[PDB]
Formats: sequence, structure tokens, C-alpha cells
Amino acid sequence: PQITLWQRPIVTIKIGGQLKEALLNTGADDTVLEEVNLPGRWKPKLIGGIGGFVKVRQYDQVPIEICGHKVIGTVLVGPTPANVIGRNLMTQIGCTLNF
Amino acid sequence: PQITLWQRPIVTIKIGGQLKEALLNTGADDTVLEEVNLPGRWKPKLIGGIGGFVKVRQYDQVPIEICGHKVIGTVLVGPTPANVIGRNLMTQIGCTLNF
Ligand SMILES: Cc1cccc(C)c1OCC(=O)N[C@@H](Cc1ccccc1)[C@@H](O)C[C@H](Cc1ccccc1)NC(=O)[C@H](C(C)C)N1CCCNC1=O
Repeated sequence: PQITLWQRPIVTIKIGGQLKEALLNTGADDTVLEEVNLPGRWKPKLIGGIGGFVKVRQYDQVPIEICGHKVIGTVLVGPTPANVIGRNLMTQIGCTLNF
Repeated sequence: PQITLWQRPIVTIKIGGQLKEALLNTGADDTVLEEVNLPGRWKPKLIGGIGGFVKVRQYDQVPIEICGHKVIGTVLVGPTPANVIGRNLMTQIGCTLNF
């Protein structure tokens, strides 16, 4: 699956059992998903900080699938304008930039 | 040239007969650059997704070169803690995402 960017690269991930929309952001380095509940333990983490850091939850080693791409990776949780895949999960599904 | 993402995709471009470094951002619809005179006319444009827009200048059909691919597209110039290469140009040079 190769993906021109003429349209914004939104994909469907399966995560938490449930399925959701997300954006493959090479510009984003960590992965935030709108509010979701996941099991077991986590540790707080700040991100953003242009005008404040938002505080979110850090879950590590989480099962997620992206495009039949079953992967497992660190996944922040809490407020987000929208689900965002970042470089953290992309490397583990093996995404590259290609021209 | 295939750019894994363990790292921020920061490539050098040559816009303006100057040389800049800039980040490869599929998360970004446009290409915004840190002020840099350019000839030509301009339209004002707003960007920024929250607590205000950002006003900045739109130029069109500009010559830039990205990792040695020379190409033509709209580029926005003004206030951004960072150069940003967003999809507009990535299509132009024919970069994709793969996995
Ligand atoms: C949390 C969240 C949920 C949903 C959607 C969005 C847009 C959300 O995140 C906010 C955010 O800054 N997202 C970025 C990626 C992101 C999200 C979470 C963790 C890490 C990164 C990116 O996409 C947009 C954002 C906008 C920007 C903010 C400040 C000044 C100018 C531009 N751009 C930037 O931050 C980039 C950085 C990351 C190299 N940026 C900074 C310097 C100048 N130019 C530039 O392009």
C-alpha cells in the first residue's frame, strides 16, 4: 500500500478492539489518539508546549493494527483535535518516505 | 531516496537561491517557511488550526529544489518556529508513503 499525498493520509487503525480514523504524520513524532480507554498501567507525559504543554497518558507496548499491519507500540492517550500516527508507529509498520 | 523515520525527516531544500533545511510533513497541507524575501506578488492567507489564525504570505509557482528534485509550487512565507514541507510539494516531487 502506497499512498500518494494528494489527499490527507488518513487511515483506519484497529486499536482497543475498536476501529478509528488516523493521520500518518511524519511531522508528528509520537502518537495521540482521542480519548480511549486501554487496560493496565500508564504514566503521564506532556506533549505540545506551544502555549502550554498538554498533559496526556502514556501507555507502552500496545497492540494496534494499521492496514492489516498488526503492530505493537507506545501510544499516548487524552485530548486530541483528531487521532494522529506518528513516526513511532510508522517505523514499526515499516512506513517510509519515497520519491 | 527512501527515508525511514527513526528520525525527523529533515531534508535540505534550495528555495530562493538560498539553502534551507526543512521537515518532511505529511501532516501538513501546505508548505510554510520562516520569512525569506521573494519576488513576485502575493496574496494574504491564514493558517494555524487554534487560538487564532496566522497571517502570512502566499506565493505561487515558486522554484524550490528538494533533495535535488527541482519543482514548482505555492509556498507560504511568515512566522513558524520551523520550515515545513507539506503535501503540496510532496505530490509535486512525487513522494509517497510506503509500507
Ligand atoms: C495533539 C493533536 C491532535 C490532533 C491534531 C493536531 C494538529 C495536534 O497537534 C498540534 C501540533 O503542533 N501538531 C504537529 C505535530 C505534533 C503533534 C504531537 C507531538 C509532536 C508533533 C503538526 O501537525 C502541526 C504543528 C502546528 C504548528 C505549531 C506551532 C508553530 C507552527 C506550527 N507543527 C508543528 O508543531 C511542527 C513541529 C512538530 C516540527 N512545527 C513546529 C515549528 C515551526 N513549524 C512546524 O511545522
